[PDB]
Amino acid sequence: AYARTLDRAVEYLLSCQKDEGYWWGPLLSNVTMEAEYVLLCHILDRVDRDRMEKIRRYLLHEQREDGTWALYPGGPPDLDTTIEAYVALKYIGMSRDEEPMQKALRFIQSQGGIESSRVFTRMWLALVGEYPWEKVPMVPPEIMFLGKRMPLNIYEFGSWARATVVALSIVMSRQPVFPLPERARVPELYETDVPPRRRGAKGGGGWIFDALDRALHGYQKLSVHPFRRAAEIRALDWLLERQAGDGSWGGIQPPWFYALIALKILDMTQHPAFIKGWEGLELYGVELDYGGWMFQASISPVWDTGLAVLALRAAGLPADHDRLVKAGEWLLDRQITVPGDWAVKRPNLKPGGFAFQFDNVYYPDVDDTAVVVWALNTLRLPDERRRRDAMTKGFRWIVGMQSSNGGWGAYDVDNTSDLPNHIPFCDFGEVTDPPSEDVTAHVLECFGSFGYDDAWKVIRRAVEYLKREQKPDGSWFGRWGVNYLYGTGAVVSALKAVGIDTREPYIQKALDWVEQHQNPDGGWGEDCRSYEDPAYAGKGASTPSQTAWALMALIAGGRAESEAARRGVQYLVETQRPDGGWDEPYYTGTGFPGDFYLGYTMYRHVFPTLALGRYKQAI
Amino acid sequence: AYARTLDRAVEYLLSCQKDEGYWWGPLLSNVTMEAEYVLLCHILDRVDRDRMEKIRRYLLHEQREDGTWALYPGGPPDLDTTIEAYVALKYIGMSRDEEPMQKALRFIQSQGGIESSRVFTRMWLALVGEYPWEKVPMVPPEIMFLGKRMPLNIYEFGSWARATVVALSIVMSRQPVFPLPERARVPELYETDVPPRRRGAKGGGGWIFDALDRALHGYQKLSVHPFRRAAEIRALDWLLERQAGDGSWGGIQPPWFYALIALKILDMTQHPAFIKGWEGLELYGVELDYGGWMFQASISPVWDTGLAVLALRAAGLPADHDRLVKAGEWLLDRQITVPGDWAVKRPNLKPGGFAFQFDNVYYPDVDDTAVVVWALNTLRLPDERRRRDAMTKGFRWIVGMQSSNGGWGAYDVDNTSDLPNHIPFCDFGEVTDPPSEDVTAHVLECFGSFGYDDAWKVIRRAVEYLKREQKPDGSWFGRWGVNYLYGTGAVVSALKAVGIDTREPYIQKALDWVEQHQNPDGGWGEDCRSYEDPAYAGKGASTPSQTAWALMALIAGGRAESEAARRGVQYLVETQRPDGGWDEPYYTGTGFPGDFYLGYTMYRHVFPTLALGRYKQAI
Ligand SMILES: C=CCN(C[C@H]1C[C@@H]1COc1ccc(C(=O)c2ccc(Br)cc2)cc1)C1CC1
Ligand SMILES: C=CCN(C[C@H]1C[C@@H]1COc1ccc(C(=O)c2ccc(Br)cc2)cc1)C1CC1
Ligand SMILES: CCCCCCCCOCCOCCOCCOCCO
Ligand SMILES: CCCCCCCCOCCOCCOCCOCCO
Repeated sequence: AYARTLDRAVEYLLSCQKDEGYWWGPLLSNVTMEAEYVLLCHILDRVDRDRMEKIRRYLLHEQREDGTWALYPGGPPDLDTTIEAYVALKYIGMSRDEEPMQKALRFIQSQGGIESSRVFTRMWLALVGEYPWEKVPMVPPEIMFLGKRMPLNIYEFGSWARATVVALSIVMSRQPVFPLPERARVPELYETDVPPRRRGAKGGGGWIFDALDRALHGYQKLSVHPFRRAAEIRALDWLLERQAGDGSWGGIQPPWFYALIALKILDMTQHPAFIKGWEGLELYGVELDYGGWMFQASISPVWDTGLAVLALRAAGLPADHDRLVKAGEWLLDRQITVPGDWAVKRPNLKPGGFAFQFDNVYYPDVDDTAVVVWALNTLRLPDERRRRDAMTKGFRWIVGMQSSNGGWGAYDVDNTSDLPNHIPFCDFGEVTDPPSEDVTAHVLECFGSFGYDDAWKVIRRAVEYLKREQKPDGSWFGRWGVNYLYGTGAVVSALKAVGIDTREPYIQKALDWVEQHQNPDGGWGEDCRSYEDPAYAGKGASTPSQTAWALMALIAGGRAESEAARRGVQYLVETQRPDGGWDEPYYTGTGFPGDFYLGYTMYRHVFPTLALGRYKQAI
Repeated sequence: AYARTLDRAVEYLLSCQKDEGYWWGPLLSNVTMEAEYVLLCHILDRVDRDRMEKIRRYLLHEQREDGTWALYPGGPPDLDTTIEAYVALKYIGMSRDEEPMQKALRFIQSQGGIESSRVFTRMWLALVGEYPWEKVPMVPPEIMFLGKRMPLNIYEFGSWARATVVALSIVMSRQPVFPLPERARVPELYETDVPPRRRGAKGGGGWIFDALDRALHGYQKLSVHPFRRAAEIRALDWLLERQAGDGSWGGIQPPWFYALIALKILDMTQHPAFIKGWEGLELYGVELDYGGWMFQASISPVWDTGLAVLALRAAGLPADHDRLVKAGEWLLDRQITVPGDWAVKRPNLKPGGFAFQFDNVYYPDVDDTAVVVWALNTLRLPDERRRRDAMTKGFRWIVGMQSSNGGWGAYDVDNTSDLPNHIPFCDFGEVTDPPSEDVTAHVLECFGSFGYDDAWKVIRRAVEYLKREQKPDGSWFGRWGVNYLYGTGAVVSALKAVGIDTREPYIQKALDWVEQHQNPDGGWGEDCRSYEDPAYAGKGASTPSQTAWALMALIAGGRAESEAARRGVQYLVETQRPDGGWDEPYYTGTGFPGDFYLGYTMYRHVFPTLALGRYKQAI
């Protein structure tokens, strides 16, 4: 039955593999990436008419009937995302009259206008002079002076926020303005009667910070700020030191863009770092067949390769398959062997983790490291020495990264300060990197592949963490994947792997929860709205990936020979395309709960294959 | 008569011009460049068999009958240069037996062996483990803490020395050792009875520094050096900030190589600065027609283009010659507009100088700036706006650079501290950048082209400087060119240009001195020995360049219609080749008096053309 499904899925995956031996699906987000790029180009005075065109096609193509843009496909209109697209288009050439611009304008106005947008949006506009800098939360270069153990020092922030802060402190220090031509001025963004509904700091704003901001904005106005020249250089140097190999910073869009703007402010356009930073951009861009062009928020080569391998193995291919070896070798060359920012909390920990993108040595993450090390543990490579060695280095690094509560974060250890969540500036997504259930799960499943069971203290401290986090309905939150189906699947699968008993109550309470959300069509689906409204937990159109996740939770919990189980397998079998792949018009990936969503192009092919491979194992 | 000579010279130069519109002759030095490169490759574990080959042919080809190598062609054997070439060859494959190895070895031993070599040589060997680090003058990272105005702070050193110091402080801080394979160990460098004759600090060693060093080497042996981590990062950052656009550092061999070694020490081989730094090297290499390969100590594109233009103009071509325009435009795009290290002494001075090499924004020099601004002042470019503007910016930058004594230095203002000349480490070439007669001359000649005569206070302060520097026999030292003929020619030519009276006594006392050295063959020549032994001042085989220099001094001083004058013109007319150029088997360029000499490939063609162009003007 499914065998033909599985067989076609395999050969399909194998066809996507690149020559070098890795997999790499494009990462999907939203138009703010491309829109901000257009503005970045204006700032850097490097506008390519041809590119602007491909960018306009993409922007329009993404706009919906109502004239808005959302974070995820089929999501509510987003003000920020729409404002930035509006300005972007207007700059490229669209007149405020044209149908598309008209519809957008309405929605923006009906929302309170520009005054209701997140800090970033108002800041970008501030950069081109369409909004007063005085009204933008201030972040001073001086933050660079705070010591390792002090409130708000830059190591209290999550890796992704950190670099962005450092880069912006230089920008906000000089508060530069790169004027748009009259043709693109967007005053109309203010023309609204609706009361401005401003978003506040992620965790509530204490009058202290509010005060501190006003203070900083006044200090900004002074004629002489002592030790600021130093403060700036401290930031610039912090940047120059960490620049990624591909010319980016952290391998993510934000800091990268701001870092380039910072170097531009400092007349360093003829510096190696800026040049490399600029041309490195092209690697993230993507030519769309319909004439458009998009920019990836980040890239997932290592991640894709890691899961690809685990899926093809669980699916059947030999641990020494010559095609899976191309991958295994490639992964060994990726391992990071130098201290990253994580070392600030673990100076005696030996390097050995892996990153998400291609070349990002200073920021490996526990998730990639766990999946990559685990994947390697399922292969038989020519040089058994390097495989044995690589796994051990990574394995040890993972252990040494375990946080206090017994779970694992992504990039740091105990990055749990609650302090930064109240600053005015921080009103978008996560700003700290605390332990999460999904990462912790992947780690346990990784250790489980080696054997290490509930006997080892590390495993127990973690399982304790998971048990305490389990939700009332027996489900588990999904931090980096949408959502409860993603988390529950991860945990149950992991717990099964570390020896724990699948018969326990909490495991059953979970398994039941999964069967209880199986859509009519046999599959499972969870809409990104489940982060905003609990009524959507486990609800949503069925997707290949999410179906596969709920399916793994069941297979793992013993209910592989169930109705719900066989039903779900049927779904994947029927919905499969002729080439062997699957389709998935919805996002199943999470960047920041309720704020930033991602589309993992490979998920739709890899997880169904993995789930089917594990089902075939159950018989 | 000469018209045919000049006509041929012109078409020849015009044929050497590159497409972009600039001239660029290879810069010649000595085998330490290539020899050190071989070792650099060993350190960085990046050895290319094919390249080592081309390097061996070059090394051998340069060795002389006696089996030694010199700084300049036809110079005495040099111990340092010979020791490094010896080790280099041995590493590439030569056995200590072979003829070349045998002769070299002897000369080395008859000199006291490895213990008589300069610091650098013993350091390089120290780097590969063929010499104890303990015996190498120590330079600590901590030097990074000294403030702007303090003894031995890094801004008291000359630009070329500064970067080298910073880079090495990181190296010497870790004192790394990259072992050579047994096959290449060079113990035989010690096997000598001759007493080791060690070279001391450029200006004499006070027992203080001698003690201080011993102190540092002791402090080096301790188990904990507080704030050293910080000292290092201060150096690393200092470097990262200043890296040149081509990936070099200063556009010179030394710091560039050491900076790469430093980054290697700090596990930063995957960092952008290193990559760019490594691949930028190829631009300086040169394929030799006989199968060899040499590395340029530095490159002179701007410099060559600058003189090339001035010569072709003084020769006759129109100020709007479409070919000289390609050059004029090219030169405008080179002007530096950002603060360099010079700004540390002139914060309110607006950028506008030019550099020697292609892309080196942080280190413009008064010499290039003067010759380039002057050369532009002799052209008629399409955009008379940018020409007018550029000249102004450069002009002003020159003025603001003028030192205290009224003369100009190369890279800095009043870089005259006598302190650094006594440190143990500093036993090779110049370490400070004080004002010099030749640069000062070129500056005055520049201003002169505009008009600014002896009326202007600036000019006078300088002329006073020159008058006070003139030597007893009426000659002027040659800092960046060999030698008294170089300086005297410069000065007298300049003085003539700033209105001064050529009839004055000191001018005549100079003019006579010139005539008094005209070799029998009608030309002039000065051997590089004139820096070591005063018996050679104005003495040496005749060369096209030096002949043209003495010839300019005469033409400038009114004695254009003289015997010596017409005699010299004859020389150039005859010695000229059929293609139009000239030959010059001798070095007429100076890096560091008595320590480092250079061969300016274009000098032989450009100066004779310029001299003949100015002679044609005298009639
Ligand atoms: C499934 C695997 C999970 N791994 C992949 C992770 C790397 C992907 C998240 O990547 C991004 C990309 C862009 C942003 C921002 O826009 C942003 C917006 C605002 C600020 Br302030 C900063 C950045 C954010 C994150 C991680 C656990 C290891
Ligand atoms: C005629 C024009 C005059 N200009 C040409 C200048 C650029 C040429 C000198 O360039 C070099 C090249 C190599 C070295 C060292 O090897 C060195 C050895 C030991 C140490 Br310590 C440091 C460097 C040094 C200098 C200057 C006045 C503007
Ligand atoms: C530059 C001094 C070399 C000593 C520093 C190496 C050890 C520092 O521990 C790591 C601290 O966390 C920051 C890491 O990001 C690395 C880039 O900085 C460059 C290498 O020092
Ligand atoms: C990064 C703070 C901005 C202050 C820089 C203004 C320039 C101050 O003059 C310092 C002169 O030293 C030469 C430095 O240029 C090299 C790169 O440093 C980066 C920005 O100047």
